[PDB]
Amino acid sequence: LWLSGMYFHGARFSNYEAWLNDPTHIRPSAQVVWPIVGQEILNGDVGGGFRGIQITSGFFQIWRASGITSELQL
Amino acid sequence: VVIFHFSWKMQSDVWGSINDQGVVTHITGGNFAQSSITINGWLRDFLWAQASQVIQSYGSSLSAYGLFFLGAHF
Amino acid sequence: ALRFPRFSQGLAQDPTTRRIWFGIATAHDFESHDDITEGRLYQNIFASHFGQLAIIFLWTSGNLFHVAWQGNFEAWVQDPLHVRPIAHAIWDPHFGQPAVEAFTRGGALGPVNIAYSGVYQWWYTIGLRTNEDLYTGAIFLLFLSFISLLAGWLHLQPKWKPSVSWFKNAESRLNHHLSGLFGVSSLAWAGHLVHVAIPGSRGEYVRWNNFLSVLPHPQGLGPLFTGQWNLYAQNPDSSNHLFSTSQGAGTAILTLLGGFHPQTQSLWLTDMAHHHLAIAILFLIGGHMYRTNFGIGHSIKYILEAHIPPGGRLGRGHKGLYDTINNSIHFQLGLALASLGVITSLVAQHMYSLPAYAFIAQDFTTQAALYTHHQYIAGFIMTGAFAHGAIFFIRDYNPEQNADNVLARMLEHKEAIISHLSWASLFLGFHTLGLYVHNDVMLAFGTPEKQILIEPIFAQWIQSAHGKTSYGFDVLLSSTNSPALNAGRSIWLPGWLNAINENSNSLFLTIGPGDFLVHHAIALGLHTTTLILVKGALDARGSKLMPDKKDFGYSFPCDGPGRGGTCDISAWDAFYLAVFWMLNTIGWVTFYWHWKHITLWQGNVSQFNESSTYLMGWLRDYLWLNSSQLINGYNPFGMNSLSVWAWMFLFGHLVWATGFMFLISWRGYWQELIETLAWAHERTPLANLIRWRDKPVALSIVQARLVGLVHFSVGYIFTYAAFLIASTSGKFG
Amino acid sequence: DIAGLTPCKDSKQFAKREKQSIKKLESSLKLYAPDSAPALAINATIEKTKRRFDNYGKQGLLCGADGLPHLIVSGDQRHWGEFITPGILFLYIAGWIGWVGRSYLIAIRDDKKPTQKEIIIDVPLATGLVFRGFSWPIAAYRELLNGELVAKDV
Amino acid sequence: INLPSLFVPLVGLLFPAVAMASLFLHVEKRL
Amino acid sequence: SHSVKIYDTCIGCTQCVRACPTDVLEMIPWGGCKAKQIASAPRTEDCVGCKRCESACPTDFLSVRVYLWHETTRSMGLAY
Amino acid sequence: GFTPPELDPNTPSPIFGGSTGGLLRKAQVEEFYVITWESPKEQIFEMPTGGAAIMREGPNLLKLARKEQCLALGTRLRSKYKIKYQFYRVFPSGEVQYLHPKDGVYPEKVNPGRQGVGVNFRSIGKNVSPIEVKFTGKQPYDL
Amino acid sequence: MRDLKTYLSVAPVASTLWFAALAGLLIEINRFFPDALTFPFF
Ligand code: CLA
Ligand code: CLA
Ligand code: CLA
Ligand code: CLA
Ligand code: CLA
Ligand SMILES: CC1=C(/C=C/C(C)=C/C=C/C(C)=C/C=C/C=C(C)/C=C/C=C(C)/C=C/C2=C(C)CCCC2(C)C)C(C)(C)CCC1
Ligand code: SF4
Ligand code: SF4
Ligand code: SF4
Ligand SMILES: [Ca+2]
Repeated sequence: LWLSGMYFHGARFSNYEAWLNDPTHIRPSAQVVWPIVGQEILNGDVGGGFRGIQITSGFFQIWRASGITSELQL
Repeated sequence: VVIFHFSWKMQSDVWGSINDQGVVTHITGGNFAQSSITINGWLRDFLWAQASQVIQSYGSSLSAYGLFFLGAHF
Repeated sequence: ALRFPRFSQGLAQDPTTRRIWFGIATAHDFESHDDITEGRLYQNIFASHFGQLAIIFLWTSGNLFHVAWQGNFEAWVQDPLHVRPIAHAIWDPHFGQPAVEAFTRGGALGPVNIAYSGVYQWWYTIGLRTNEDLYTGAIFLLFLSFISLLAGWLHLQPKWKPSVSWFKNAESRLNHHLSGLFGVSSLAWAGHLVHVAIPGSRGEYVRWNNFLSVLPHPQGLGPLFTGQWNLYAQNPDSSNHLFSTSQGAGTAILTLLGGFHPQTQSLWLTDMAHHHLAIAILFLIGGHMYRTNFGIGHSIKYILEAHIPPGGRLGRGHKGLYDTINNSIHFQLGLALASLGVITSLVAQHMYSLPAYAFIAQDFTTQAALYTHHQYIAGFIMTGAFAHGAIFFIRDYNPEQNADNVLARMLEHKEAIISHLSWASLFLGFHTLGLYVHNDVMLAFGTPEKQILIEPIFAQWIQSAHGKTSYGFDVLLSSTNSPALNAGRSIWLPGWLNAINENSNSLFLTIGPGDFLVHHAIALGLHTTTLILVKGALDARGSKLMPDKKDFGYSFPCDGPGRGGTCDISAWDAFYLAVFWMLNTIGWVTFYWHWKHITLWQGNVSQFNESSTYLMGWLRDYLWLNSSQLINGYNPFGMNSLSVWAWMFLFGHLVWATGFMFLISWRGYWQELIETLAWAHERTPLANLIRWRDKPVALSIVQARLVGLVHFSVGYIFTYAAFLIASTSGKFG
Repeated sequence: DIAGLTPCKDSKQFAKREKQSIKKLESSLKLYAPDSAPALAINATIEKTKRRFDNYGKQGLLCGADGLPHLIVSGDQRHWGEFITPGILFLYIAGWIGWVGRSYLIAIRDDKKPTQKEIIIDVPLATGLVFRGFSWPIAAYRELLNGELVAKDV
Repeated sequence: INLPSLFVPLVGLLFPAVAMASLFLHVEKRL
Repeated sequence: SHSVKIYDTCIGCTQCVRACPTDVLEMIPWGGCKAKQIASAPRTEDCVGCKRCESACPTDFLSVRVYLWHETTRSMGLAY
Repeated sequence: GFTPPELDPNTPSPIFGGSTGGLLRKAQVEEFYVITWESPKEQIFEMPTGGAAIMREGPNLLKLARKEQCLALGTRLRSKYKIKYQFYRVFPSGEVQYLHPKDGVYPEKVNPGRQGVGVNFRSIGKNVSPIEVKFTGKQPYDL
Repeated sequence: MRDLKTYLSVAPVASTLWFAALAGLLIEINRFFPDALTFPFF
């Protein structure tokens, strides 16, 4: 269940394709927050026309090394 | 102690930015070879110096890290 | 006996190292020594009091002598604002050449320490000018302490030792201590201020060889007896007056102005002379209350027994309190410690706002050191007062002789007291922490205006009632037609209103929301510490978890693992737990004081006013910010004069940390480790030829709690003192 | 005014703070497509920030030298909205909670296995009891007058 | 001739040695 | 030597006796209860101060009390 | 009145391989203990100090440095196995002193030949206050 | 069903559902009336 959650967040709430286009300028991030009490400030500029929380799981690197190019595969 | 050693040594002798001539400016200019030999060096050059980033996190998208810093202290 | 310790037979027969440890830690517990009577107890107490007096006098004369010998005094009196005072010389063969060059300050010829005790300003204020004065003073104090020792010896033989009947004579002792120890002493100090200090602050050098040749006033002692006392105030020192010069000096010896001296920013000397004279008169008159051999006066016991409210809301009132106070030494010690601690922190609060010594208001780190020192001492004294209250309740309390008086009725509704103390501390803690965390989140999300700042409007209103005119409340003394402002408008209100409405001193600093939040942190600290201590005192004689605690003593390990487990069930354990909260609350107090003043001394009060309302502000703008010079005391590029603090700062961190060991790791672990160490030593060649004489044992349970607490507090004090003195001394402002 | 503070609507530091706040968000909106999801979200919070400052101005809050809206709790009637009416609301809600809990505890105290009804809530009884909190003030007043709120015998 | 040069070693080195030797001798054997 | 006392509330259950590691306690005849038995402590010079006996006492309050006192090498449980 | 059994040296001791948990200098200079039992058969039992030993069919005599260790081994022998044991205390003199079971019957079984030692004829709530025994060498519980 | 109703009323589950409902209520309230430092109605 944890793995499927990771993959789904990379599929739906990520900037994985933008990062795939330019890896060393875009910051990977696969989690966004809801604008409830001003916490949306945590949705920082991670580049790629995307605002989220920069992740450190190294999942983007795994997905790139496995050959995953679209979010349909995720 | 192990992770502190790793982090300081990496930020001091490996990581950093390369440039056009091949001049490597590291995150800290080899401050591990001369400052890590006394405890005052760890308290000043590692914790006090590196700690400034997290303290100034408030008001930006890294604010959650500052909040967790203080909450974990608590 | 036949072994150290001899006051204890049970410990002398202990074959383990424990005998040594405990032998040291029960040396002054006279009531638990073998073959103890009441006469022995009282006489030993008297003698050790004399010994403590000797120690005090020796210490203060050591201070005087060292300031005179290796000091800086004569140079300092010439320019008090532009030279640092020297405490004593340094001789350390472990020092290096750059350290020798770095520590030679103050115009000395070698490495010296800079004094922060403030003895230079104190001795300068009272009249000492040359090194010969300090030498005479030190010699006189050596004489005094030698005589103290002589008296302590003389009152220990037969032939001179007093009877317990003498020690319990309360009425006469109170008569003498009030009228003589407080009254005549204060009168004599007023005499010194009038004869030596006030002239000394006007140019004249009155000393022993000429003081019978100098009038303190142009019309000496005429006004006093003719009744015309006002003549002793007819010409005060003009407000353009250099301190120890006659430029702008007057002739008044007593007055009531209220302000500060404009040049020194401290109280007028004539004001202090008048104050001591007045309170001397008060003590002398009030010391004739109790009845002695002369057939008039009061009987304390009768006054106590006569104060019982009809309607019986107080039970039997104070009936039987005289005998439970007079016969209990721990009750007396608890009362003494309580009053002493309260007036100690009163000293701390009054010495920073109303400075008495010349040029001490401009020496900032002396001010900070004095305040913090006295506040920590007051905290320790308060904790001791409560600890001895508990010890009294265990050892000297007699329930049937105290039937239904205020003491027994305190004991019998302890649940209500404890539960309400706990409610108050829970409320304060919940809401103070909640407001701080709310503010912290508001500022983390980048929205400053979404904070919950509460204006301390009651304290601001009180400040307005004293004459401050920054909040626009217009109450007494900041009204204009009030009876209060009109009635003292000509005596002290001019100087008072001028000093309070000045915003470069510390007399009633301006306060804001940060002051509100931190004051409620202070209130929570006080309430929780008193909760712990009061719970320990009222539960000392027994509780529901152990109903027979009283016959186990004041301090014991636990009552085994049965009935759920009874770790830390003593009253000593309650004291042990309360010292942590005392340290924490005094820490909050002194942090607050230091930050407020360190931002006021830089003319940057808005920095505190704005960053004090969230805890990231305290961490970053106070701790992390003001700690750069201190930790840079020595670095890979050399060291400077702050290095000794940079070292001590780390020292205090080490000590503190090892205090955690004795607090977390428990006895069983260490005992088994020690036993395998013993095996190892006995089994090895060339070294089993050497044999110990006490079997090594792990520390006791209570002993370990004590050692850990000592380490914790020593580390605490040392690291905070290092930080405070280095952060104020580095900026010197 | 009270405690030397000034009406935020007429203060200058309060405005300066508002303009500065609004300024930084506008910068975040830039470097992206003018009508993009992130840009639309940034706009939304900009309007939200403007509404918060105007709401603060309208409600008549007091601003100090930092421009932060200070709260007066002395009891001044110009400021009951800051502490006292929210305080009465809180006391009402907290009395509701405590009274419902106490009512429940008393009701379940009579079974043989009362701890069973504490580790496993009787939700039908609880839902029968929850709404007495609505009248908890009158009930508690009449219970104190009756003398049955505080246990005698203890 | 410099008075610290004499009293700081004696009080820091000699005196604790003498005092601790004597106090160990006194504490660690039976009378 | 620690001091162990037995109080007359003893119901003579003997659970404490069966609990002590060093054979300090004993069962002796009596007449104040229905077991005609009560606990004695004739060998407290071997008591280690473990207080297992108190955790085994089912009375309230306890009927067996251990007051720790002067320490011996027997009392400290030292094998060296 | 139950002449205690006298210690019989030459009684064998269990088959042990040696351990660093055995006797020490205290057994040399102050005292040690000795326990004996009788072993219906040769079996393996856990030593109260180290690993496992083998009790011999016939008399077993084991020397321990602590009385508590002896009683632990005795309890284990008495209820896991069904074996009756007795232990003694030996001084550096060469004296032995029969220790347990003192009067032939285990202390959990009441015997009509025992006197009361340290029994107070009152409930624990009726001890005097410490103030009542101040300055006299007595303890409020020793009363 | 009866036993499922029982288990759904055990203390941890009862309290998590209660606190989730309370959280939802407070979240929505502050979503409609955001940035509220006072009571501005009366
Ligand atoms: C930062 C450390 C810390 C903190 C926060 C506390 C806090 C507290 N101590 Mg304590 N104490 C400490 C260290 C600390 N102590 C240390 C080192 C010692 C020495 C051993 C002591 C010794 C001590 C004693 C002896 C006593 C206390 C007491 C108290 C309570 C005082 C009442 C109060 O202030 O209301 C509340 C204050 C708080 C800070 C509580 C805030 C926590 C909130 C509620 C968290 C909210 C949860 C939130 C919804 C999310 C939870 C996360 C989730 C995973 C569940 C309080 C909870 C006294 C007491 O019991 O009061 C009656 C008491 O007697 N303390
Ligand atoms: C409690 C007062 C006190 C204190 C804290 C100090 C502290 C110090 N003195 Mg000092 N001293 C004092 C009183 C004091 N003195 C008095 C009254 C005299 C006679 C006027 C001297 C004469 C003196 C000289 C000549 C020298 C020092 C020096 C020193 C420094 C080096 C440490 C040392 O050698 O010990 C002190 C050495 C002594 C000879 C002191 C002996 C005199 C006192 C009264 C001894 C008291 C011992 C007593 C039995 C124990 C008291 C109990 C308690 C203190 C534990 C040190 C900072 C040395 C220095 O200058 O360092 C750079 C130095 O050479 N002192
Ligand atoms: C006028 C003040 C005063 C007086 C006369 C007494 C007198 C007494 N106290 Mg008391 N006490 C006081 C204040 C006072 N106290 C204060 C302020 C506190 C709060 C800290 C306490 C807390 C306290 C407790 C908890 C206890 C006593 C006890 C006692 C009794 C025995 C003390 C003893 O001999 O132990 C021996 C003396 C020592 C063990 C001191 C050596 C260890 C100290 C604490 C370490 C010193 C710190 C370190 C060396 C300095 C730093 C090192 C360096 C790096 C700078 C005795 C009658 C004990 C008692 O028996 O109750 C009846 C008891 O348990 N007191
Ligand atoms: C007029 C007669 C007289 C006088 C002068 C004294 C004086 C004294 N007695 Mg004594 N006594 C007397 C009669 C007298 N007694 C009689 C008749 C009896 C028989 C009942 C006794 C029985 C008796 C006993 C049993 C004891 C004393 C003790 C003491 C000493 C108290 C301890 C101390 O020095 O603290 C000093 C106190 C002060 C300096 C005044 C208090 C100052 C307050 C606390 C604060 C001051 C604030 C101010 C800002 C300070 C400036 C600080 C700045 C300068 C640094 C003291 C010197 C104790 C003792 O002997 O110790 C050795 C003690 O044990 N007396
Ligand atoms: C900073 C605090 C601190 C310190 C200094 C120590 C130190 C030590 N711990 Mg400890 N520990 C701590 C915190 C600390 N612990 C805490 C908080 C816990 C709770 C979890 C524990 C739990 C713990 C356990 C369970 C054990 C230890 C053990 C040890 C010892 C390890 C052996 C060793 O390192 O030898 C060397 C000593 C040091 C490195 C300390 C510093 C030595 C200084 C720098 C030398 C200076 C000498 C100086 C000249 C002395 C002369 C001064 C003169 C004036 C007298 C050691 C002394 C283990 C042990 O016992 O070892 C066998 C052990 O099992 N610790
Ligand atoms: C345990 C115990 C004990 C101890 C106790 C204690 C420790 C206590 C305390 C306490 C405290 C610590 C207290 C305090 C206090 C204080 C107070 C109570 C105060 C006051 C005051 C006032 C009333 C004021 C007034 C005024 C004036 C005068 C002027 C100005 C204005 C004003 C208002 C400020 C004893 C031994 C005894 C007994 C036993 C038990
Ligand atoms: S303090 Fe130690 S011996 Fe006492 S109950 Fe706690 S864990 Fe057990
Ligand atoms: S303290 Fe231990 S050895 Fe002593 S009687 Fe109690 S259980 Fe037995
Ligand atoms: S457990 Fe308690 S009540 Fe039972 S026999 Fe032992 S001492 Fe008596
Ligand atoms: Ca002022």
